[PDB]
Amino acid sequence: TLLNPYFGEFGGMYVPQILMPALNQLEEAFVRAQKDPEFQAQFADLLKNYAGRPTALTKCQNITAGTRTTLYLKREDLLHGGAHKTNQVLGQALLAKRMGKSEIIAETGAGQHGVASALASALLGLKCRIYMGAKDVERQSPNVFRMRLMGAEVIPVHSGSATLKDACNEALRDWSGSYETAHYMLGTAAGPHPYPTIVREFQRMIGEETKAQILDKEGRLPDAVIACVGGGSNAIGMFADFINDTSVGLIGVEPGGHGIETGEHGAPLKHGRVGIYFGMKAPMMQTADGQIEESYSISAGLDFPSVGPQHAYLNSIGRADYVSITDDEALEAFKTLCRHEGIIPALESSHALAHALKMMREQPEKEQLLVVNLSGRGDKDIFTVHDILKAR
Amino acid sequence: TLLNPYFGEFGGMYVPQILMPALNQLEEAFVRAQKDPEFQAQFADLLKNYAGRPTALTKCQNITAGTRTTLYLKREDLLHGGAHKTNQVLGQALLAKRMGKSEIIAETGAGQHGVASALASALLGLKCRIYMGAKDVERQSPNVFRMRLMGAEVIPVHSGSATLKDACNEALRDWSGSYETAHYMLGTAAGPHPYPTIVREFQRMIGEETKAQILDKEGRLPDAVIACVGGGSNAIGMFADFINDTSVGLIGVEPGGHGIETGEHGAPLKHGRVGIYFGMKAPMMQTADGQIEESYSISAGLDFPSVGPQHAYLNSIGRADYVSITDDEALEAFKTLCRHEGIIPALESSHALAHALKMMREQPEKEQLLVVNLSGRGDKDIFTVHDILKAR
Amino acid sequence: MERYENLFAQLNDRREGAFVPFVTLGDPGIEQSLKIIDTLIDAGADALELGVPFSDPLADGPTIQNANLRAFAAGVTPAQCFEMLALIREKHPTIPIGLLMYANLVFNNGIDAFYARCEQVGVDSVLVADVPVEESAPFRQAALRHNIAPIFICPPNADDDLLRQVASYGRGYTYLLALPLHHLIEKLKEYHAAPALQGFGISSPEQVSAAVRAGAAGAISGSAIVKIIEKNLASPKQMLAELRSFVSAMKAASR
Amino acid sequence: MERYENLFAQLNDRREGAFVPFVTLGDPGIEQSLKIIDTLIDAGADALELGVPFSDPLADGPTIQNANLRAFAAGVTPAQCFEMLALIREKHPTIPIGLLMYANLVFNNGIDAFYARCEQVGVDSVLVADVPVEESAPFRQAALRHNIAPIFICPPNADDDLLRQVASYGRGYTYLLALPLHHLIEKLKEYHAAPALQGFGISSPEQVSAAVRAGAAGAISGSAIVKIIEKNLASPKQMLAELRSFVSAMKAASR
Ligand SMILES: *Cc1c(COP(=O)(O)O)cnc(C)c1O
Ligand SMILES: *Cc1c(COP(=O)(O)O)cnc(C)c1O
Ligand code: NA
Ligand code: NA
Repeated sequence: TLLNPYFGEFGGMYVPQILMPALNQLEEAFVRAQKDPEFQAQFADLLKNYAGRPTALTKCQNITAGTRTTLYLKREDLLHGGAHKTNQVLGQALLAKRMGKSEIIAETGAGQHGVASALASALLGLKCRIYMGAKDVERQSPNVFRMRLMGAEVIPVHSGSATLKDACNEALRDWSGSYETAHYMLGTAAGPHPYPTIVREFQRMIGEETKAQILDKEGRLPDAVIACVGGGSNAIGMFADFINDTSVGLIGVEPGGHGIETGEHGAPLKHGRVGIYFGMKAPMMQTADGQIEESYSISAGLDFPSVGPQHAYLNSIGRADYVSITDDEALEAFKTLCRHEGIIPALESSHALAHALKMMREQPEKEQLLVVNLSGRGDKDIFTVHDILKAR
Repeated sequence: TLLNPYFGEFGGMYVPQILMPALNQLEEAFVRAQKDPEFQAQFADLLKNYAGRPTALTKCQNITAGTRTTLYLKREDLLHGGAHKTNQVLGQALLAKRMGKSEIIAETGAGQHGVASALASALLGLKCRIYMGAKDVERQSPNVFRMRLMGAEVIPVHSGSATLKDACNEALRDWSGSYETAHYMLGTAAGPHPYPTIVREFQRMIGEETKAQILDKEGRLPDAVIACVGGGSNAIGMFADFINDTSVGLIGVEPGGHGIETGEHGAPLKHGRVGIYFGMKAPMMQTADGQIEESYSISAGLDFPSVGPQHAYLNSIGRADYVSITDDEALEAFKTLCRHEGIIPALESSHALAHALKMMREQPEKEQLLVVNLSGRGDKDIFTVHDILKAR
Repeated sequence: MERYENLFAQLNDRREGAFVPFVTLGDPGIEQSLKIIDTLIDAGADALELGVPFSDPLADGPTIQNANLRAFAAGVTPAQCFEMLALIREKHPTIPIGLLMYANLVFNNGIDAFYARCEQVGVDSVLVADVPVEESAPFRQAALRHNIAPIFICPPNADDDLLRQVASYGRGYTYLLALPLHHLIEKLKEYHAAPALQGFGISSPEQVSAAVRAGAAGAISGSAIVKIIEKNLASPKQMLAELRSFVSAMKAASR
Repeated sequence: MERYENLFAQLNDRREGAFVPFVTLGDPGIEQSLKIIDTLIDAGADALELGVPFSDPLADGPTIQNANLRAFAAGVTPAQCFEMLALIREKHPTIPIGLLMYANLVFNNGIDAFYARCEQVGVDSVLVADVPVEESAPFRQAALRHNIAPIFICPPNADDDLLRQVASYGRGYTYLLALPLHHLIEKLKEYHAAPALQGFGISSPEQVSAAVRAGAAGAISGSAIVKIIEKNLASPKQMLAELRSFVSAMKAASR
């Protein structure tokens, strides 16, 4: 390989032999692209002229009242699509094209990745097929309509426990046979090399912009940058550019679900065991005898039963710290943002916010400059929050 | 008055004597504000740091294939809130504050104005009460949740045919008594002076940005700028800055509903008679013996049974042209944008797009540079479009 | 116009105040409405303030708002209102009749044409609820040309510039809705304003007497009457009875 | 490892190809599975390729995917698999037994420990479906230390660098899944690669014979067997009957 498939001990290419050629092809293309200024220019054009970059960095006004905390939000919720996923899906789409591909393959759970791949495909004129867990289909009707509306073919998968987990299998099976004409657009900074690396490089503008914005507004770097961790793209997007600024703390927040002690959570990085799944060796939710288990979170977007290998690594060496936030904590953070700043955040992003609120409330006289990555908007969540609250 | 309440013959202040003091106060404050560079700076800060301005101007890629039309979209759909309404609601909110007010009054139909006033209030720390037609309430549950979530008090009005029409009455009645502490945040560039003027000045950045963006990208002004007309704020927002560039055509699009000939439409400017309602003299939907009638459109956002007086004026003198687009035409424009550019537009904005598609299709070899104001995103509409299509 | 001048003169010799009830034309029915008006007059009403059902009374309360709905439901139209009006006049030649309108109903078929028909049916005054003095020119002039008294509301938040304008422009009477009210009546009299009638919340004899004593020339009973109709919407025979009494009471308290 | 070398030798003297059925351990039940394996062997199977139910077989098709679900539902666990394995060996001392695993099940309790237990129960080879040659170091070495033959898949899109690697690193046999297949067998033989067994879609005697003739040392019947089980999941007595026959057929066609 041209690049290192490993971050410390995590990463690698744990896939059937049949897929190595495809991965090797992809890495070659990405490397050439990276160096192609024309590529970089095209990418930058779309992000800006189509997606809406750079996103704003909002200084919270009411939420930190009575404390010495200054809270800023990276407005990824303002991105076309309403989530950070759009940035890399455009990069990947542009990449498939450079490789002379005309078909895209994707899988989805909550639906945001399906929607984002569908939109990238529609715009760049690619045929798009999306594998979906029939369980997720049933509960993500709205996302299915969006996808179809955009001319993406939605293939419902039932095999096993019709979910992302299984979605991924068919997606991978498909690609084995079609990699010649099709490109697999993986949803996060996970899976086999070079996806963890690619997805990162295509999400790193978040962090690069935050750095410039903060220096302009505060004239100093933040004390910490906080982001939620489903699979890890938004997080590494944010973190990437600050890794060498050792004075800046990196905090990734995993879904605590009902609470760790209950077992019903989605925090493999801190509460799981390293294993081999999805073509990578990383921490995951698995049974004692090695069967991969499901994550749990009020937010469907944080349902990845494992985590990107770069994160597992950053943790290992102590460069970044990982914490968990429960359903209940996320929900209060949700409501608090609405009420005080009139911003409806994704229940995903609420996990990062909830943690920052914790920092502030516990040590109210501690002076600290924080930045929370508001990865998405919560429009998609009002029904959930609704039926939770009414129920209560 | 400090300013002219009239545009040709349309406009004026047709309100009970009791409200003149409030209107006079408001106009004085707006005039001082306009001249206050500190005011301008504060406003500009919020628009940019909180709302996300300037919005992008996207060049369509696939939709104009096989024609000599170049189609650009003013991405107001990318504004925090997902509609253009946010710009003026912030201006008005900032204004109430300058006048030492601490309460806001608003009314809503579809709910977008309620939501926008609620968000502006939450952020600037104002008490907010929103009058809503119980008919609209019942069908705008989601918007009601958003509003409540944001700490706005939602007062359901039943009086008459529980709708905007009646909402406005209670809103106005409330203000008569409370104008001392409260400010009425009217939803469009209509009603009594100085609202038509205020709302315009607070929406004019759309047009000013479009002008700069287009000169940068094409090095020439557009042939025409197209926007939908519910009440007229997005339209005048777009038009305002191009009024003196006589070479630029101004096209406002009114909802044709089921079709003019059916009577079931919402196009008063072209198919109604001037009258006196909502404190202004303008074209409106009225019966033969003068009773004000309801508008009709698939899009609830275009339901204002009258129109801003500046529009009626621009028409009169032939500076701007007004056309209508039917439900069916809007729906196809909806679907077409999804499919080819992977953008989900508001059913409102679809009326402007549908018209531009018409121009292009009818005269495919006619070279023209068009700009459509994409006033909002269609997330709020997928259920409507859904149940329409499935039904079909 | 003449009728008001006549009324206020007679009232003076008898040193009493005017009692003016408000009602919605055609509420709850046309014949029921006509029957109601005949009672109000017989019961002692000095004048009448009549409303024409309008779709959007952004200047009225739920009480009046509901009156309109009833009329509409009854099938009342402006046109039908004018028929009723010719009829009321036919039987009651001296009673001053004022109309409470909304600017659209007046503007509809041309302003002048509106006042023309008023004069024709024998209407004395017209109050356009949504036309401030600032926008009254056309309405005023048209009213005066057809010998119709243009009534204007004098609000609580009324300043001096407004006071002078209302005094100059109005006729028949002044519709009285901070400022020591005693000073209001004072300032008006000083400006030679048309006799002021107290309109805000006059629902008890106590209030009629007060108004008079305060210097008002009488009082308009804004919605108290509409209430009775509503309360007894159920039973008509009692709707009238309740009406007779209430009016007789309010009237007695004006002397 | 030894068993394969023995098998392929004997096969040669009798100038015939090896017939290797694939089955899922514990599908559809433990005793049913054991009963099935005894039939396959009795019916003529030269070797066995056994699968351990895994939660995420991103390398298997619906046929095998469904097999796992059945096992899981049956209550099968890796631990139970190893018990079955000791049992199979106990009754059939000479038959080569290969395992089809997923990297996690191997990595779970330490790699070495995994192969240790294989050797202990008398397993001859192991195929880790999701470990390409590029990442096989640890698995390979551990296999060799416990005298376990590490099986590697040779794909259709296999280049020359891969061919050389698969030849060097593998033992027991080569799992054969553009390139004139005849040249594949050729190149392998040339590189001194372990005997190649044809694995892609071998479901009819016609195919067995072809493979042999093409130069393959035999053929693996990937899912044809799993199908029969499924088809007769309903009736067991016929599940076996159908099994016996199918195998007898495939075997006859190897000679
Ligand atoms: C999908 C999603 C996430 C989770 O994904 P990552 O790969 O962990 O970054 C978080 N937030 C939003 C708004 C999302 O859509
Ligand atoms: C409210 C709305 C409109 C209609 O309002 P105008 O006052 O006519 O500009 C149009 N588009 C969107 C997206 C809206 O929310
Ligand atoms: Na995770
Ligand atoms: Na309209």
